[PDB]
Amino acid sequence: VKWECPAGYEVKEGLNVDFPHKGMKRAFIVYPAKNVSGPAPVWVPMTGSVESTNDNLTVARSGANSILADHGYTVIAPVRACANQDPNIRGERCNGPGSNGWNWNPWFEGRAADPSGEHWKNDEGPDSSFFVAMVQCVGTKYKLDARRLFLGGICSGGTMTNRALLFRSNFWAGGLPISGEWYVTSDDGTPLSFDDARAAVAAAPTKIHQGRVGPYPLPAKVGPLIVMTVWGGEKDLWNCTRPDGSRFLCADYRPSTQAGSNFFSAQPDVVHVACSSTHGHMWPQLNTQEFNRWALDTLASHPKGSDPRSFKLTQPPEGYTCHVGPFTGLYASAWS
Repeated sequence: VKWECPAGYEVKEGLNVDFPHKGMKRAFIVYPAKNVSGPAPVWVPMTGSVESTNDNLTVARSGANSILADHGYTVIAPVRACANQDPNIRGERCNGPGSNGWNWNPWFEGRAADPSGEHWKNDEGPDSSFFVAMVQCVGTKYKLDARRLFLGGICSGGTMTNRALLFRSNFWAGGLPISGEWYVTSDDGTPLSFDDARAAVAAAPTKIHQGRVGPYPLPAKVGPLIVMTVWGGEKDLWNCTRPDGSRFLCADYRPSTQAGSNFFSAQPDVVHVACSSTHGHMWPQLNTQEFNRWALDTLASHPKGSDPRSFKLTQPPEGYTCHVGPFTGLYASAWS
């Protein structure tokens, strides 16, 4: 990691706007760590399709992620490009299909199913690179621990966490993709419909599946990481909204959390923790702050470059079941 900012950019505590990156003007909010001397671990929380960044940071039911600063983490929270730097935008002009080859508009988190997405098969996209520039700039003002830079998020922010970990595994120390997509494809990269992607994982639940969330093909080896993937149970599903207001199922997080866990668990320098809860498709609801504390401290216990054999999982809060390895309670096993 290199600490540097766009020339003349003056980072500040709180809201930062007009940060220049790849021709766009971006914004992000900084909450410096409390009760910490020396470099602090970093948490980069990302909202989803409808909650605002302010909701994700300050509303309890949305995770109140800014409270992690009171827990000793410097929180650096990006605003979605579609929100035009307004951290209060919720779903307006954000909650819907993407443009310019992107699948979904909240974040540049997956290539589209049509040929316009081809270019994103091997270019991380402007959000993955923005986050790296953002953290590198904040680190010129606040002391950040370069071995403990973590990002994470819910829904589309979870999908973005997955993309960022696959393209920038030599920067981040790990992440927390909560109910994010994988956009499972065939091995040859062919995009699959929601239905066909869902069936592919059910038919081969322990295999590594390619997906539009990441590089095509997925990398043979990624940098050292700890990744904690969270599934919200039977109701962890998303219904899209048509132009006419009607709703329809368009994402099921059982196959995407399984697929992510298969890929990350197979990686030799990655500790993968699979966590299950029953809250559905939203920020973890049972003992929310206890979960945020447990999850970030778990990630922080595996600083970048740590030996996976040295990792020791502690019990999560009531309402969660977690273990090291791929998910196992989502599909019936072969031997069964």
